[PDB]
Amino acid sequence: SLIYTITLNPAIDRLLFIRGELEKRKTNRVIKTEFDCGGKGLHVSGVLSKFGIKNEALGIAGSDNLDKLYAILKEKHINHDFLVEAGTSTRECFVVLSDDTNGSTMIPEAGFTVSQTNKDNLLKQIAKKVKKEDMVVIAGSPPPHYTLSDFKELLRTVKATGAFLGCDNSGEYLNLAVEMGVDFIKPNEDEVIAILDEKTNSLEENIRTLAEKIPYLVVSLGAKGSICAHNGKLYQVIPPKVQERNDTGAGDVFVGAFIAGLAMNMPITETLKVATGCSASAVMQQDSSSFDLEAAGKLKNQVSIIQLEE
Amino acid sequence: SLIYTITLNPAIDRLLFIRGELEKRKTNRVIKTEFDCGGKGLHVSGVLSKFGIKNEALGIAGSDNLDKLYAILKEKHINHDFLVEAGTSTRECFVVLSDDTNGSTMIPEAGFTVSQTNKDNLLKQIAKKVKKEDMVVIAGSPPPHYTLSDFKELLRTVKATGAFLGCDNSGEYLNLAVEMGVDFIKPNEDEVIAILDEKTNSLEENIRTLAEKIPYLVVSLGAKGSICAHNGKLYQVIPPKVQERNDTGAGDVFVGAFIAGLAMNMPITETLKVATGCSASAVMQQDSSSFDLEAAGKLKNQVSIIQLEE
Ligand SMILES: [K+]
Ligand SMILES: [K+]
Repeated sequence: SLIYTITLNPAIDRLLFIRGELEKRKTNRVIKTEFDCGGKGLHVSGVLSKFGIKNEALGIAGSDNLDKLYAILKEKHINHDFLVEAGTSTRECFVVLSDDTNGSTMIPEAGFTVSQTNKDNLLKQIAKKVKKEDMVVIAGSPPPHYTLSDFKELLRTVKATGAFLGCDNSGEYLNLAVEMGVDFIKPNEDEVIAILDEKTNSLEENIRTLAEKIPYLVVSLGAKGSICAHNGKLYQVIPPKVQERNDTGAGDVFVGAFIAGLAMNMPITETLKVATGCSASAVMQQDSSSFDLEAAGKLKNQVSIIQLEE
Repeated sequence: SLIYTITLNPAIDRLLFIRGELEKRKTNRVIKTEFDCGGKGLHVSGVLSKFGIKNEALGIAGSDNLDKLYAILKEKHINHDFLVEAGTSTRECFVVLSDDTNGSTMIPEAGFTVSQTNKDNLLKQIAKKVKKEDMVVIAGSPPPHYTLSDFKELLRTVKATGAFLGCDNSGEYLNLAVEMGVDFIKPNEDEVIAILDEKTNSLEENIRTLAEKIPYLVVSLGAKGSICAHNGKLYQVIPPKVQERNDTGAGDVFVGAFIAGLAMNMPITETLKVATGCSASAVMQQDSSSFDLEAAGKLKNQVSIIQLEE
């Protein structure tokens, strides 16, 4: 079986290293420039490849900087079968950070216009490639003019294959994934509340209710960890405390590692420890997408899981 | 006669338009991307061309994004005879601004390594092209590894032609231009004080002393205007008050317009009014390099000039 990621709006992440804080309305000299691939689906693929789990990245990239994107992907051991949009470039996201500080400032370009030809080609690729035994992870917002109905077509095309379908999305796109019955989502608490438009039940009751439509539900609670609902059970996941450097993109690492755990047929509790361990390792790294596999192994074994009753 | 500009470290300015303030440690979505040419010498050439004054831009650009740079230059009506560094790209400066706010945040890449071959080629171009009746304006810092001695060779090569030589530079590079006797510099007050390492005389006395080595000396006083020393006279230049949008690059506009005034054989006082008028117009524009020629004409005629006695 295989794992496919779908990155509707990939990016070349340009990391701009400066001295000290970013000062607005001032000149902030770049000490060094580094390049990474962006778009959540690509981060997920990078994580899976780090686990040695076979996967293929799908999405739509621009022809004009395609050589640059492919060289980065090769560097990150990401196998892909991207569709190419002629006469455009994959967007850049500018990531302003410092060796001297914590966190990063994200300045992303929006993305290009995907042709109906390529929208259709994506749907066809899914039909031709994806089997019932595979997993498909759609991660990241669509580019401008890739509409809600486009996204509906996409979800249903995956669903018709019988494959496991995970969605790491936000806003209206996340609302759709719930309505249409995907297998996995990773909303935060406010997203759970917004999806249900429910203001007076406990968060735990909201999660148990949302679990009636989502078989693998992980709710992020920021620093406090996660609550996962699976098979009528509810798990509180508490991460180890770590020296935090930058939590940007740690959510994508969690997704990659969680899917990895599932693909390795790990029990849900072990999968949650693996995902949380990798995510905690990522928070310790200054960049957006990376994590330390050996440190993640140790942090996995410092995660506590409590089953919540009733 | 001709005017040559020298941009040792040109840039493609990428203007990143966002909503509201730039928030560090947060995502700042780009609404639109615009492109401009950067490097002070190129700004100067753009201004001269806007005046209809024939000029040629010299410098060293990277081969890898040369088509992009040339298309921008064509768009800005900048004639050029750039040297090309193989296997590299002209640096980008990222300029974060908003329609909703004032000012801009500059995030410049440092520039590439110029080969000795191209350093030598620049010196040769100067020898072959530049005549006693021409003007040469060196504006902007050299790229990494273009040294103080490299810059000395550059200044002396220009001086040997007999041409008028203006330098818009900072730090050690500005110190050199004073020692070696250029015709024009535009230091700020602190730079004047640093050049002379003189802490106890009046600023006016510092300027009159520096004027013994610089025939066209303009000292910027920020919002208060300028003091210019020429031919044993001292002029206080007071700009009109304007609705300010972004003063970034207004100094380059002043230089272009000041040189323009000189090339049009305008009396010094008229030249100062023109330069200040154009600079005030530039402060009213949101971007880095532009100004309104018609508004600048009006603002020129609102500038007051007082001759300071003794
Ligand atoms: K990180
Ligand atoms: K401006």
